[PDB]
Amino acid sequence: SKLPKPVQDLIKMIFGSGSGSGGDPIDVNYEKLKTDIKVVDRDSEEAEIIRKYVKNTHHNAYDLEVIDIFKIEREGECQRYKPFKQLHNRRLLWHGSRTTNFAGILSQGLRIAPPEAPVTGYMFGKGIYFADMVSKSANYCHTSQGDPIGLILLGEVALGNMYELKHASHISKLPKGKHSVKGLGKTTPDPSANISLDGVDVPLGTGISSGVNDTSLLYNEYIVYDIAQVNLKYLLKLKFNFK
Ligand SMILES: O=C(c1cc(Cc2n[nH]c(=O)c3ccccc23)ccc1F)N1CCN(C(=O)C2CC2)CC1
Repeated sequence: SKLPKPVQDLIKMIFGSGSGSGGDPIDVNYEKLKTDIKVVDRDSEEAEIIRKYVKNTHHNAYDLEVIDIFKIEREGECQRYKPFKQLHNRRLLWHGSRTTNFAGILSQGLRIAPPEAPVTGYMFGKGIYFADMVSKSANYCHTSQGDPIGLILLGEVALGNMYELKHASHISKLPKGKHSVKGLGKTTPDPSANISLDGVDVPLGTGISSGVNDTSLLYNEYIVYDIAQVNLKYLLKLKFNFK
């Protein structure tokens, strides 16, 4: 395998041996992801922006520490995103998931739960859910004290005109001219620190009080209902440091 070590370690992490796992070399599993993966240089400004994003948008439970930052390009996704690439309000947002899902997530992308599934466990319907604060997303890694390494995505999400809710709707259907849902949290990143890569907003202000009174959520949530509104950009490998 010519692939860089961090990339090889990641491949190992999300496929894992044992059973029908004594088999399949690194490069074959990599090609299986239908994804280009490059290591973001630790010294890059890209890396600095991302570490600031992690550091600032994070209390109690565990301590997050970045180990590796990967730039990812899933086959065909950028071309799929073109419909929404010139739609106002695009943000770089977090998506955590458990490691065992990342093989599927990288090869198939993030997907909309099938229409037949029941509506419980979908606070804002069957969509793709993001956060503007890593701590929120990082709980969905379900990482343990025993294996305290986790994977979180950063995706460019084309939110457009948001539909702003303080409570669960449980439906996947938006009013006319709304393209996404913003779950309104108590805490929000400080807008005076938000910067703009590309024309994509990176909300890396330190968490402050949002002023929103009557609400269930500690943190904002963002939900889109069309896979073409998501363009995955980075994958972070994170050390969780517990108590
Ligand atoms: O985004 C979600 C999702 C995530 C969650 C949990 C969650 N997980 N991760 C987060 O970063 C996050 C942030 C804010 C709010 C919720 C989350 C709940 C309901 C959901 F439908 N997906 C459902 C599971 N996904 C799939 O691709 C499966 C195949 C259908 C990815 C898309």
